[PDB]
Parts: sequence; structure tokens; C-alpha cells
Amino acid sequence: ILSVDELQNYGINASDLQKLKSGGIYTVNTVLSTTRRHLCKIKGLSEVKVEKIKEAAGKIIQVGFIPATVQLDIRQRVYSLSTGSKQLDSILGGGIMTMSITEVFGEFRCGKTQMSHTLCVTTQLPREMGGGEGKVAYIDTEGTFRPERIKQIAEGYELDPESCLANVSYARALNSEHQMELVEQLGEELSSGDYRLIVVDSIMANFRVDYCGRGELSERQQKLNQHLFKLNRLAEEFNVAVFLTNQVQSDPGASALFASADGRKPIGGHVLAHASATRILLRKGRGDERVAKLQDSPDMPEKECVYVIGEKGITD
Amino acid sequence: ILSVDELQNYGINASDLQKLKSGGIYTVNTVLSTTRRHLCKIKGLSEVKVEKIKEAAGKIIQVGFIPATVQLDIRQRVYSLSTGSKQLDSILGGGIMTMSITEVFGEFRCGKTQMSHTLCVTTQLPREMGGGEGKVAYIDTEGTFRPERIKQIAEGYELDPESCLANVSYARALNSEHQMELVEQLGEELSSGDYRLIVVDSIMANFRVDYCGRGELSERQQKLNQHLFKLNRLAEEFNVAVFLTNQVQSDPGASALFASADGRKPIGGHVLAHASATRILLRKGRGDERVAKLQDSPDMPEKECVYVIGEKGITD
Amino acid sequence: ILSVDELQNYGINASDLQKLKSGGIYTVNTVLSTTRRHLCKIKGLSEVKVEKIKEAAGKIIQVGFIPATVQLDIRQRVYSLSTGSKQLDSILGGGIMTMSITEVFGEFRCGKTQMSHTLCVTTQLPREMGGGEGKVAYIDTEGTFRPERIKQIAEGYELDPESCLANVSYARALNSEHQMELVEQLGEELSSGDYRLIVVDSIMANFRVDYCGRGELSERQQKLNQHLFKLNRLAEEFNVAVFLTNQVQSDPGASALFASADGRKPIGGHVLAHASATRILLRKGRGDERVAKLQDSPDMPEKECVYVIGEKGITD
DNA sequence: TTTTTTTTT
DNA sequence: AAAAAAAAA
Ligand SMILES: Nc1ncnc2c1ncn2[C@@H]1O[C@H](COP(=O)(O)OP(=O)(O)OP(=O)(O)O)[C@@H](O)[C@H]1O
Ligand SMILES: Nc1ncnc2c1ncn2[C@@H]1O[C@H](COP(=O)(O)OP(=O)(O)OP(=O)(O)O)[C@@H](O)[C@H]1O
Ligand SMILES: Nc1ncnc2c1ncn2[C@@H]1O[C@H](COP(=O)(O)OP(=O)(O)OP(=O)(O)O)[C@@H](O)[C@H]1O
Ligand SMILES: [Mg+2]
Ligand SMILES: [Mg+2]
Ligand SMILES: [Mg+2]
Repeated sequence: ILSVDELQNYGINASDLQKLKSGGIYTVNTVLSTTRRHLCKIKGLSEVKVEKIKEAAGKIIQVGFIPATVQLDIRQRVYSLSTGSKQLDSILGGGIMTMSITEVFGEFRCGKTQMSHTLCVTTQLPREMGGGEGKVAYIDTEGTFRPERIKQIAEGYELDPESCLANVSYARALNSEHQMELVEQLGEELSSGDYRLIVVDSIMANFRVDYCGRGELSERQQKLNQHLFKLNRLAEEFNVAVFLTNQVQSDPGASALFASADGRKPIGGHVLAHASATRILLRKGRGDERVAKLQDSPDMPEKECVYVIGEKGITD
Repeated sequence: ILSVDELQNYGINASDLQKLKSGGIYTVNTVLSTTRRHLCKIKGLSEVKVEKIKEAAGKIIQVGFIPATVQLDIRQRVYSLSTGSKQLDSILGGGIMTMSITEVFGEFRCGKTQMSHTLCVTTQLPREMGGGEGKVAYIDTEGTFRPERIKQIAEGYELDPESCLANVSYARALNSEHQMELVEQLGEELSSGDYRLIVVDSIMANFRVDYCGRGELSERQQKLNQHLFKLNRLAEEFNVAVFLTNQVQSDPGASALFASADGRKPIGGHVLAHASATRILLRKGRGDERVAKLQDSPDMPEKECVYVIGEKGITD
Repeated sequence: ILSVDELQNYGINASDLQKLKSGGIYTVNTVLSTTRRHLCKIKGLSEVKVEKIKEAAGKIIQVGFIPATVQLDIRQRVYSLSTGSKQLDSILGGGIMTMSITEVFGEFRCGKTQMSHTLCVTTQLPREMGGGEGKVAYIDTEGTFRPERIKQIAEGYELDPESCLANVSYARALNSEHQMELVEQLGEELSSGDYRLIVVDSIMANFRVDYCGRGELSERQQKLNQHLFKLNRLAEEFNVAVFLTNQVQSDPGASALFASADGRKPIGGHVLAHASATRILLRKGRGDERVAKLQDSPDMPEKECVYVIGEKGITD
């Protein structure tokens, strides 16, 4: 995709181009999707440079009203990534859609952190297999990124492990304000390359800790909203899917609607329920088989799939 | 591992270095994994000192995107500690993995407090035996730390008791807010030395008491989450394993899923189920033989091992 | 042991010292083992007084990480109290260990309320006999504290009855919320004196009644946990043993594990099974001889002893 | 917006 | 074989 260098020949001459890049801006799209107010906060582009930069960036491409069908076409390069269990891919429409945020929340031992590895391995398969020719970005917020698992699943999928463990990029976010730093940089590698999905285990494992009590709740939800917006924007201007794992909390309140089943009601509140495009609840079933329920999708209606997490990732 | 003195020659000059250390910060890593907001709460580093400190600490080492394989390598120094029963070490992949939290929960007389002593003794064995060249930190929240047992097990393992009883460090946490104080200090001794595992008998024996009733539940779960995060962080930036013993509660609710077996459903809720990387349920079997079931691991799938707690710790 | 007056000369000046004492706090240790939150609920020490009090109390003594061996030494003053039947004292390691909770549960006529008298009398013997130079605290929750029995056993042990019946302190708890009141006060007499063991016949004889039905079960288990924690703490900061008698319930459920022997499964649930350090089951044998089985100890493994309750207490 | 607890006969 | 109740930042 065109970089922030194409407009370098429009008067934007790269004296401050280093300034721009340092700010994270690497593509042209990211120049259009950045508010002026935020662009005049990078210490060296005050007012007029930003006006000329925006005039240029708009001269490259236009954002008006593509009627509806040029959209349906531009919407054809979605690369629905397979999850590994035919039933689930069928209930989701083929798998994890790209240029969108897909969230998975359930109590422990539901393998919602194993679906991450299954995707990490099943994204490097030819398009006619479910994924395709894509690297992966992985942001771990609770550890548990065992590459041994990646190699096991690769071998089980008839694929050179060494190869796959090379197309993955790993980053161990340490605290919330570092997790948010990471996405900015991530805006770079996605500028030139083939990244299909970004993965965030426990999107809120950190925020749950850096902000404790309803004394600092609002300041947490606001940071979380900014973080989720940055993601949803990346996943959109790079045709990249986003996969977030979430957690569950128990409601010590009433015994209605209905009487039981506490392993629900994810954490994050509404700021995260809205931002997520697809929601999925993973529940424990019988023996070693779990139930995946769809709860919020714009394409599908609803259903319940059953899947067993075996030795080749998520299957049945 | 490098201390917080290496950057002392970067402008951080140690005028306030005592301030920093008093705050618990002893290594450089701990400087990177501490949010600014929390660092400007130590009464003497307001804004700019923290900025320069972070610039320095980042100048020493980088945290970007190690692709995947440098990870698989850096992940090679795991020191899987043996538990003492070949079958169990085989079901866990070799034993208690380091840089991770392993939880063990079951009803009384399951010796989940005896596995602690068995580890305390079996951590000081050459790596080719299961542990290796490591001291031990022990935080007792219910008493029952009989060093006599440590000496008995040592003698049974052909090892100088006096020696082992010297490489152990003991602390009797008195109340929750003291148990949480202890880990901060513990951040110090782990700065320079050879500590392999930290042990916490009844991670929640105290929290269960300092906060009674669902009137103060949330305020308990939040403190517990902070405490568990601090641990998981220590165990990660020091290549040290963490071993927590938990307790069991009975569900006076329905008679489904299935009809019986009440000695399950540990306490702590979900805040502790997520934070734990490995879960293990210890159940009473026949005669003097117990059954260890694995329930949540990122490496293994699942299995049931059988072990007898004899006079040399946990064996068969 | 040092009182709460030693720190009186640290700024804590005794203006509110009466406030502190009224709260039960009499020693310094009890000041360290009391959470701040609970200390700012005594109506006259809000925030700063508690901070200075804790600073002082910590200035007297330190609680860090005594490595392991200073522990094995400080653990040398255990005063294992003899029970009266050589076989039982041998199966327990010498008798009832101090600074620990020992529970005894069995069906009626097992004399689990006679072992209480036997201890009451066999605690005032020179250390080389099994007990030693200790008064006794007795909390009766079902009556049946016949001092005549105490005098009979004393005479049988070659000891001045009048003397022993003076070193005993008796309290007839009337209801649960009074039984819990009693331990607080008890925290006083143990401040200055020689008390070796505390005794509680039917630790749950009252709780079984003040809270009926699973509608108020949780509120009963929580109070019981608080009560047991207070005990375990007293028994620890005063080198005093605790001896609890329990009761038995019958399981109208299945006929497995194995088919019979209903006189087991004590009451109290798990909140009491964990808190107890040593468990013992008293069963009826042949003629006038009972069988004592050990079930949960941190020192011993396991065994079955046989003892006959004769006219000199518990013997064979 | 956050946060589960507790066997009896 | 069949039994519920518990708040507070
Ligand atoms: N190769 C394997 N290694 C480890 N576990 C496996 C393997 N194959 C299957 N499993 C099983 O699959 C399940 C995986 O759980 P999973 O990783 O989804 O937990 P999680 O929900 O991601 O973690 P948490 O909920 O604690 O964040 C476990 O029950 C595990 O035992
Ligand atoms: N040397 C020994 N000393 C004491 N008990 C032993 C010994 N060897 C084996 N045992 C037995 O092993 C078991 C140990 O129980 P364990 O210490 O695991 O209880 P726990 O579950 O840790 O304690 P709790 O559940 O009360 O927190 C007991 O049944 C005990 O009798
Ligand atoms: N001097 C004595 N006076 C009374 N009974 C005695 C005496 N000596 C021996 N016994 C016998 O020893 C046994 C004592 O029973 P014990 O006092 O242990 O009952 P308990 O289990 O404590 O009470 P409960 O189970 O009702 O709470 C009885 O069988 C009793 O007849
Ligand atoms: Mg997980
Ligand atoms: Mg124990
Ligand atoms: Mg009795």
C-alpha cells in the first residue's frame, strides 16, 4: 500500500518528514484519518504545514461517497481466516473476517488463548485453505505464548514449523501504557509487508490492574476506548483482522435472567462491547468439548457450535 | 541480572536513587514494567525525572517485536522443576515450569501443603535431576511450615539437610495487607541471587478473612488481582516459578454436572482462575493414594496421574 | 511476652492507649497482625495515629525473611502436650503440638469430651512428663464440664486436685456471638501468664443452631472462618495449643466409598477442615476400647492407635 | 462498572 | 432426596 513518501513530491518536502514518521504516520491513509488537532501536537508542524500536508494527502486519493457497489467490490478482499473447526467457520461465515475486530470471551480452560495459536498457524495457509500468505503480530499481556504449541500445530497442519515461527512477530506488553505504545509502532511494520491478523490475548488484562476502583474508572474506559479505536483503524486501513481475547466476571447480584450460568458477562463494560464487531462466548460442555456461542455479528444471525480442542489446535 | 545501578551513569544520578530503591525498584526490568503514573507516586520524582529515568532504562535494553524464534530461544532457560512423582512430572511436561504461576487446589489431607515441602527440597538438585542451584522463598499464610519435614525429605533425597535448610527463606504473613507488603520486599532478594521458585501456601487464606460478605467482594478481588499480577511479573522478570496452594468450597446449589464430587470449584473466583497459568486438582483416591488432575495448561492437553505421599515427599 | 506498653514510649502516648486495649490489643504482636482497615474501626484512631502506631510496633521487632534455620530454632519451644495414652502420643509425635489447632471429631460416647479433661489435668505436669507449667482456658458450648472429673484425674496422676482446679479458667459460652466475644477477651489473660492450651468443646455446637438452613449457610461459614482464624492467631502469637472437639453427621446419600461406617464426615464443611492443622477420628471399637485414627497432620504420615478411657482419663 | 460465597441430614 | 440467601465502592 502506498506510503507517506508518495506525497513527498507535493511540497511536503521531507525536512519534517522525519518528524511525521516519528509520530507514527507512515502511510497516506493514516494522514487522512488523523485529526488536524492531533497532527499539530508533534512539535514542528504548527498550522500551515498541516494544511498543506492534508491538501496533498487529499490530492492523492478522494474520500467522498462511493455509491454502494464500488463498496461491495472494494469489500471483496476480506480474506476470511479459518479458525480450525469447520462448524465454527461455518457459523461465522468462513472464519475471522478481516478489517474488523473479533472478540472471544469465556472463563478459564476454554482455550480462548489456544484459538490464538490456532489462528497464528492457520493464517499462513493458501487462501483456498482459509487464511493466506500473511505474517502475524502477537501482543501477549499475560505470558502463555508457547511457541512449542505453534510448532506442534504447524506439524499437524503439514507445514514447516521453522517457516511459520518466522512469519510471527511477538511482543510482551508489560503495562497498559506500554501496551498502548506498542500499537503505535505496530502501525509501522504493517506499512510494508503481509500481515493478516493482529492478536491481543487479554485486551484488558492490564487495564484491569493499572486502574483500580470506580475512583479511576472513567479514566480507564477512556484510555481503553482510544486504544480500541486505534486498533479498529489499523485493521481497516491495512485489510488486517484483529483478534482479542477477553475475560469473564461473576455477578453477585440477582438470581434472574435466568438463575445461573455465571461464566458470562465479560469485563470491559460497554466501551468494549460496542467497539467489538463480533462477539463469541466460549463455554465448557461435556468431557473435553466446548460450546462456542455467537452473540454479536453484523453478517450472521446466531447459532451454537461445538468444538473440541485437541492436539492440532481447535477442531472436532 | 543487571541492577538499577547500571543506568546510574545516564543522568539518573543517585541523589534520588535511594528514593527509587525504597519504592521497591531494584532491577532495570522493573523500571520498564512500571507505569509512569505509579512511578510519580514515590514522593520525590514528579514528572521529568521519571521521563529521563524511562529514557535511560529504554536505552539499556529494547522491547520491540522479537520475531518469534529469538523468543523460542530466550524461552529455552525455563528450568522445569520436578515435583517428585515421575508420573506427575510427565503429565506436566517435566514439572513446574518457571516464569509462570502454577496453582494446586484440593480439599484437606491432599498434601497440597506437602508438595510445597517436596518442591522446597527438590529445587536444590542439579538441573539433570529436575530442579537446580536455586534458593527458595516461602510465604506461609496458615502456619504448617515444619522444617523437620524439609530435613526428612532432604535426607531421603541423599542431601545435606543443614545445607537445604539454609537455602530456604521463610516469612509468616500475618494479614492480607502484610502478605502484599511481603512481595514488594521480595522483589529485592530476587535482584541478586539464585531463587528458583516462590511458594505461597493458601494464596487466599487471608483475603478470605479480611473481606467478608459480598458487600466488600469487589474490593477484595481487586486487591487480589493486583497481588497476583505482581507475582506473575516477578516470576517473569527473574526466571522464577511461582507455586500457589488454594482451597476448595462446596456448592449448595444444584445436583447437575453431574450429581456429586463436591471437592472441587476452588475459591478465588475468576480473578484467580485467569491469572493462574496451570491448574491442578488433588483428589483423594484409594487407601493412601491421591489423584492429580490437570485442568488448565498452555503446554499439555489433559490427563490424570496417581501419586502417593509417602515418607520422602510426593512419590509413587 | 512484651506487652503493648513497651511502645508506649514511642509517641503512641497512652491518651488513646485505653482505646487500643479496649479493642482487645494487649501485646505488640497483635498490633502487627491486625490490618490497618480493622484498626481504624475503634472510634478514635482514624488514619495517622494508626500509621505511627504501626511504625512503632515495627520498630520494636522485624518480620522479614528469617532464612530457615533461625526458624527451626524458634520452632524449638513447641511443648508437645501428652494426651494420656502412650500409643496416641507416639502416633502424634509426642502429643498435642502447641501453636497449632488440633481437632477431634467422632460420634457420641467416644470420650472426645473426656480427652479435654485429660488434657486439662495433664498440662500441669513438668515438661519431662508431657505438658508443663501451664494454666488452661476452657470454653464449654454444651455443658458437661464436670470439675469432679478433673479432681479424679488429678488424684489419679498424683497431683493436688485443689491446685489443678485453680490453674483452670472456665467460661460457658451461651450463643455463637458470645462464643466469639469470649476469644477477644481471652486475648487478654494470655498476654501475661502461663496458658498452655485453650479448649473448645463442640467448636460448632452453637453455629449449628444460630444459622439454620442453606439460606444462611454462607453467613455462618464466614463467621466460623473469622472465629477459627482468631484462634489460630492466638495459638501462634502466644505459643499456646488449641484443642477443638467436633461432631459427626450422617450422609443419607450413596452407598459407595465404601458401603458403611457412617460415623464419619465431621460437620463444619471445608472452612473448618482447612483451618484445622491436625484431625483425629475417634471410633468405637470392642468392649470399652476405642480406635483413634489420624487423618490430617503436617508432621506424621498416618496410623491407627487403640485406647481405653478408664478411671484416670485416656489410657490403655 | 466492578466483583462470588457457602453444606446439611 | 431435597432443601437459598447474602452489598458496597
Ligand atoms: N498441547 C497442549 N498443551 C496444553 N494444553 C492443551 C494442549 N492440547 C489441548 N490442551 C488443553 O486445552 C485447554 C487449553 O486452555 P486455554 O489455553 O484455552 O486456556 P485459556 O482460556 O486460553 O487461558 P486463561 O483462561 O487462563 O486465559 C486446556 O484444558 C489444555 O489442557
Ligand atoms: N512425615 C509426615 N508427617 C505428617 N504427615 C505425613 C507425613 N508423611 C505423610 N503424611 C501424610 O500426608 C498427608 C499430608 O496432608 P497435607 O499436608 O497435604 O495437607 P494439606 O492439604 O496441605 O493441608 P490443608 O488441606 O489443611 O491446607 C496427611 O494425610 C499426612 O498424614
Ligand atoms: N469417671 C467417669 N465418669 C463418667 N463416665 C466415664 C468415667 N470414666 C469413663 N467413663 C466413660 O467414658 C465415656 C465418656 O464419653 P465422652 O465423655 O467422651 O462423651 P463425648 O463424646 O465427649 O460426649 P458427646 O459425644 O455427647 O459430645 C463414656 O462411655 C463414659 O461412660
Ligand atoms: Mg488464557
Ligand atoms: Mg495445607
Ligand atoms: Mg461430648
